[PDB]
Parts: sequence; C-alpha cells; structure tokens
Amino acid sequence: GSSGSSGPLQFHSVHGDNIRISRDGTLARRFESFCRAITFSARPVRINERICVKFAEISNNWNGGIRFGFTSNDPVTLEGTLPKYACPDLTNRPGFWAKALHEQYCEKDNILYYYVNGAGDVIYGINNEEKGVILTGIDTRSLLWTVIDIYGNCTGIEFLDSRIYMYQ
Repeated sequence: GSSGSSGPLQFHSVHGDNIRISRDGTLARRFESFCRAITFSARPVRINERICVKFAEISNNWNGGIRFGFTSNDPVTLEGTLPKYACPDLTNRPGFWAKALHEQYCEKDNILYYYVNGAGDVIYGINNEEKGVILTGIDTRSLLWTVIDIYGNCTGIEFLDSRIYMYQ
C-alpha cells in the first residue's frame, strides 16, 4: 500500500509473519524471529521477463538457505494466509515451483537474477553470469508469479529493474 511509481518490479503485500517490506524505493527486510519468511512478486512477470534481486542484507549464523521459484495462484490470495515454511507446502501444491541456491552464491552485495524461457526452463545467474537451467516444469500459458523465501543465509533483499541492467 501507499507510494506508487508503477512499472518496475517490487515486493507484494503478502509476506511472512516476520517480514517488513518497506524502503525509499523497494526492499524487503526481516523484522524478527526465524521461521515464517516467504515473499512473492508484486506484479505478474512474463516468461522472457528477466528478474533481478540484490542481496541487501545477509545472515551469517543461522542454518539452511533461501528458496526461489514460480507459482500459479495469485499472491493476493495468499496474503495473511501463508504456511510456516516454503515447502513441502509451497511446492507440492498444483502450480508451485521452488529451488535452492548454492552457498557460493550466498553473499552480500551480490545481484541474483533469473528468468525463464518458452521451454518452461528457469535459468539463474549471479554478477551477470548465467548458470543454466536450475528449475523446470514451469508453464507458459497463463499469468505467472515469482516466489522467494528469506530464511537462512539471507536477511534483506532488494528487487532491481532488469531493464536497467540487461538490454538484449
């Protein structure tokens, strides 16, 4: 709610119990606790639509890692109604995808970007360096939304505009 600047990609109202999403422009930071820390996309991104996320804050003490994927249902139908974790709950369900990232790419000041092709293949990359198809099974018929859980080696995350970086 509040603010504006329609166009760019930002965080959706729906967020974990202990998730404070608010910044001068757009950023998602944790409030407290450990569990309950799921987040979705503010607007429906397209297949080729590339997404970027700069790791603002990182946690180096807890155990586990983060998760990133796509979904079918709308993020508005999940607001104030999310599970305790991002899986198997947020995954086994019909039309839900999620994957984990390596520890080598779990640092601060790192730009985590990832997209999907017409072959339902999701490819990610760090520091403008793709890694390949990490997630699959993504449909390309109807709208789609992204998903990201911050619980482990990450605290704050700021979504960037791929339009500013990418060009091709």
